[PDB]
Amino acid sequence: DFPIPRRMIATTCDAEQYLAAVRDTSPVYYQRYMIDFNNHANLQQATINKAHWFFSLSPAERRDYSEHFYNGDPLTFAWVNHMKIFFNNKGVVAKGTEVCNGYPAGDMSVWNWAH
Repeated sequence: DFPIPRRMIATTCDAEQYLAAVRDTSPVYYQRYMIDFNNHANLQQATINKAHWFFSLSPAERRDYSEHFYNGDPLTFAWVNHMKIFFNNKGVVAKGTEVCNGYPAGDMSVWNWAH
């Protein structure tokens, strides 16, 4: 479960299905991530790309990335918590991964949030 939770290694969802699931099941964590995201306008495209990349990986690739690559990435150097909503809280991850497969694939509105 360190550093990438097992449920994220295993999920068949895309990034936007997972975010929509978190938006509904852990609203405060969604919003806190989106405030952080909105504080890094510069890094939004890179972050979305990285999310897309990770969700395109197979479980074995994610496990390989988890144990031999993640940590030291450019995006970490620039914004430590760029993937926090995906990797940080096992409870958030568990609730999101439970129901994300029901949500619309590729719905990019989940990356657009304001107060």
